[PDB]
Amino acid sequence: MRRYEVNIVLNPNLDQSQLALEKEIIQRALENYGARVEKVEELGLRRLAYPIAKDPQGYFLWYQVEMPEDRVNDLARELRIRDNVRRVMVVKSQEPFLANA
Amino acid sequence: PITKEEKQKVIQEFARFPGDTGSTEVQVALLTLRINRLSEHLKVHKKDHHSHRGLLMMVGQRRRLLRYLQREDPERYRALIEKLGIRG
Amino acid sequence: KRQVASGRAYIHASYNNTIVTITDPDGNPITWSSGGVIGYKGSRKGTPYAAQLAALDAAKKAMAYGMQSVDVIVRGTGAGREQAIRALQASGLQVKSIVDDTPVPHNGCRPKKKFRKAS
Amino acid sequence: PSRKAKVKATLGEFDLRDYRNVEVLKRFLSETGKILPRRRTGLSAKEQRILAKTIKRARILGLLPFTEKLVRK
RNA sequence: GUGGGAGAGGGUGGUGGAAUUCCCGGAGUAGCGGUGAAAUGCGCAGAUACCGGGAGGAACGCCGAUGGCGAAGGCAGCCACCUGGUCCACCCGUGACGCUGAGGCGCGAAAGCGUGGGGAGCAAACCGGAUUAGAUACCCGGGUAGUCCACGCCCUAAACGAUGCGCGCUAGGUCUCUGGGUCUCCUGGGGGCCGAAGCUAACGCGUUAAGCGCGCCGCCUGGGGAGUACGGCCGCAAGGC
Ligand SMILES: NC[C@@H]1O[C@H](O[C@H]2[C@@H](O)[C@H](O[C@@H]3[C@@H](O)[C@H](N)C[C@H](N)[C@H]3O[C@H]3O[C@H](CO)[C@@H](O)[C@H](O)[C@H]3N)O[C@@H]2CO)[C@H](N)[C@@H](O)[C@@H]1O
Ligand SMILES: NC[C@@H]1O[C@H](O[C@H]2[C@@H](O)[C@H](O[C@@H]3[C@@H](O)[C@H](N)C[C@H](N)[C@H]3O[C@H]3O[C@H](CO)[C@@H](O)[C@H](O)[C@H]3N)O[C@@H]2CO)[C@H](N)[C@@H](O)[C@@H]1O
Ligand SMILES: [K+]
Ligand SMILES: [K+]
Ligand SMILES: [K+]
Ligand SMILES: [Mg+2]
Ligand SMILES: [Mg+2]
Ligand SMILES: [Mg+2]
Ligand SMILES: [Mg+2]
Ligand SMILES: [Mg+2]
Ligand SMILES: [Mg+2]
Ligand SMILES: [Mg+2]
Ligand SMILES: [Mg+2]
Ligand SMILES: [Mg+2]
Ligand SMILES: [Mg+2]
Ligand SMILES: [Mg+2]
Ligand SMILES: [Mg+2]
Ligand SMILES: [Mg+2]
Ligand SMILES: [Mg+2]
Ligand SMILES: [Mg+2]
Ligand SMILES: [Mg+2]
Ligand SMILES: [Mg+2]
Ligand SMILES: [Mg+2]
Ligand SMILES: [Mg+2]
Ligand SMILES: [Mg+2]
Ligand SMILES: [Mg+2]
Ligand SMILES: [Mg+2]
Ligand SMILES: [Mg+2]
Ligand SMILES: [Mg+2]
Ligand SMILES: [Mg+2]
Ligand SMILES: [Mg+2]
Ligand SMILES: [Mg+2]
Ligand SMILES: [Mg+2]
Ligand SMILES: [Mg+2]
Ligand SMILES: [Mg+2]
Ligand SMILES: [Mg+2]
Ligand SMILES: [Mg+2]
Ligand SMILES: [Mg+2]
Ligand SMILES: [Mg+2]
Ligand SMILES: [Mg+2]
Ligand SMILES: [Mg+2]
Ligand SMILES: [Mg+2]
Ligand SMILES: [Mg+2]
Ligand SMILES: [Mg+2]
Ligand SMILES: [Mg+2]
Ligand SMILES: [Mg+2]
Ligand SMILES: [Mg+2]
Ligand SMILES: [Mg+2]
Ligand SMILES: [Mg+2]
Ligand SMILES: [Mg+2]
Ligand SMILES: [Mg+2]
Ligand SMILES: [Mg+2]
Ligand SMILES: [Mg+2]
Ligand SMILES: [Mg+2]
Ligand SMILES: [Mg+2]
Ligand SMILES: [Mg+2]
Ligand SMILES: [Mg+2]
Repeated sequence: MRRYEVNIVLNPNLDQSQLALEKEIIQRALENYGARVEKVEELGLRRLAYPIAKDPQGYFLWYQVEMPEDRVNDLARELRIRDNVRRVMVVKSQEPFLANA
Repeated sequence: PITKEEKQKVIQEFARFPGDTGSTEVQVALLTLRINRLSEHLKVHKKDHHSHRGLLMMVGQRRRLLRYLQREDPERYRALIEKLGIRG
Repeated sequence: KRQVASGRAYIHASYNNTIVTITDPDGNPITWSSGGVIGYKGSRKGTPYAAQLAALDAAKKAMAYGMQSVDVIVRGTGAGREQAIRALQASGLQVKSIVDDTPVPHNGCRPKKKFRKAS
Repeated sequence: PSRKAKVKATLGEFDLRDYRNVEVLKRFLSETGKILPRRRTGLSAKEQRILAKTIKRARILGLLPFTEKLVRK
């Protein structure tokens, strides 16, 4: 049981329906792999520094979660199945390291 | 890995008395836990040698401690082996 | 015959030759020149003067399509790079900007022995 | 000798391990997409070593460029 | 033991962008390439240069260093999982349980070998072009094994600090990585430089000793013949000891 952070970048062109469906599958797969959600930050569409999947922008999701370590990899795989999901990055959470303090 | 609760479980299990973290029995026990963990890690990942060195060093340490116990108090030695189930 | 009137100028420079490709804003080429297009044949293509002649030639060929303002793109490290630049600067063409696009790998491929003591 | 400014002294209170914050990290990148040296950043060994990893993390997400085109010249 | 720390230490899976080559499309024309100078070569079946899309293989730019880790070989994009080593603080626990280590066992760059796969770039052999008195070379155009992956062999090296391991003692100055602390500074571990005493044939070494000592292992005994011959062991072979 460790605390991670899930970054997901998906298609910015999504209408509210398809978007809702993608997030539904995200929550679904999450509960399937047993990840408790501590909080969520939806940053929406932002302008990428380089083209990803030929599209100049992307829609962002950030989930701070806690899940059994053993299945984390096995989770990420699933999250990459959907065509609409172009980026997945899972990071072990870390205490913030301040500079110039 | 090896969580603190497991460590305390085995320590309290093999402790000669309350508060004893350092006795030969405790050390051999802890080492044995580590050794088993590592070997089960090495049934897969058999191509990882750097860790296998670690396994060698731990094994050696355990053998030396057990030898010491064997010298001082053969009763506690046989007891230790019996509870741990070493020597094969 | 298009009448583009604004476009890009690519400069490919190496210690051997310098060649200039003038394109529309989409990157599709219009005309081009080089040290070989001018009467130079051998090593003389690496000349700064060669590069000047080339740049000027491509520019004059671009006047024929009636072009005025261009963007310059520099690739390669070789002689006569800045000479081709200066050439284009006033050819009668207006130079809107200069950029060095020279591709540098993140070290993918093993260089030839000539270029080695690197990766 | 980079006597213009040190990126640290030109900045306020901030978190180095945060890969999602662009408007700060961008200051640590050159005219090109390259990570600045200790001379320019004015960071320390530990700090710089963390900064690198967070920058790369941001790059992969698409928040920061791997490389850029050089203006002027 | 408890609590903290740093790290390219190792194994498995996944993944990101730059570049090269090939393919597809657009646009576009007489050459590109390469050298001291050239030629072979490629190009009117449209090459070079430019934009767009795709496939594949290999290596990870900046960070990056005189830096870090590892017993050595060696280790560098990013993420996750498994896992080794190590340092500091507290003075908690055991109570000499230690050091070394013939033989044994395991690890061991590159090249090389076996089976299967893969093959973008590079490239022994080889095919050409030049140079040259010749050129079985340097330079140029190609190119097979190989380089890459899995499994199994091989056991070498300028495998280098040309400095076996451990412990104790013997001025300091300075730079640096990483902890702790009354945080000008003190204290501890690691990496560098200059230097006290001392040592050394000299160069140099000098708290990271090549100084002063103790323990244990390995090794040397003039050069060539020769790391050859014979024997033995090991190896599919090359060959190794
Ligand atoms: N090679 C793993 C690396 O682990 C890093 O993180 C490593 C360190 O930060 C961390 O240190 C741990 C920690 O609990 C704390 N600092 C003290 C502890 N003794 C350490 O654990 C250590 O000892 C144990 C055996 O006892 C080993 O199993 C383990 O590998 C080692 N890190 O343990 C981690 C695993 O070794 C980073 N993720 C990255 O550099 C990389 O993935
Ligand atoms: N970066 C992946 C690495 O893969 C290693 O092992 C992987 C690679 O060594 C090996 O090569 C695979 C190849 O099988 C497969 N047919 C194609 C694939 N593109 C390759 O993967 C890798 O190839 C090389 C490294 O050799 C890299 O240059 C490349 O970026 C990477 N994609 O395939 C293995 C997995 O099947 C280790 N797990 C670890 O170093 C790391 O995760
Ligand atoms: K010709
Ligand atoms: K070093
Ligand atoms: K002297
Ligand atoms: Mg997908
Ligand atoms: Mg030992
Ligand atoms: Mg030429
Ligand atoms: Mg690592
Ligand atoms: Mg590509
Ligand atoms: Mg074509
Ligand atoms: Mg050719
Ligand atoms: Mg060819
Ligand atoms: Mg022809
Ligand atoms: Mg021909
Ligand atoms: Mg024709
Ligand atoms: Mg054809
Ligand atoms: Mg091409
Ligand atoms: Mg392309
Ligand atoms: Mg292919
Ligand atoms: Mg560097
Ligand atoms: Mg070292
Ligand atoms: Mg070395
Ligand atoms: Mg005490
Ligand atoms: Mg007592
Ligand atoms: Mg030993
Ligand atoms: Mg031995
Ligand atoms: Mg070997
Ligand atoms: Mg090899
Ligand atoms: Mg082979
Ligand atoms: Mg084969
Ligand atoms: Mg070649
Ligand atoms: Mg060749
Ligand atoms: Mg030849
Ligand atoms: Mg001669
Ligand atoms: Mg063969
Ligand atoms: Mg050396
Ligand atoms: Mg050394
Ligand atoms: Mg040294
Ligand atoms: Mg000698
Ligand atoms: Mg020494
Ligand atoms: Mg020895
Ligand atoms: Mg020891
Ligand atoms: Mg020191
Ligand atoms: Mg070192
Ligand atoms: Mg000195
Ligand atoms: Mg003296
Ligand atoms: Mg002297
Ligand atoms: Mg000493
Ligand atoms: Mg000998
Ligand atoms: Mg003799
Ligand atoms: Mg001899
Ligand atoms: Mg020999
Ligand atoms: Mg004999
Ligand atoms: Mg014999
Ligand atoms: Mg035989
Ligand atoms: Mg032979």
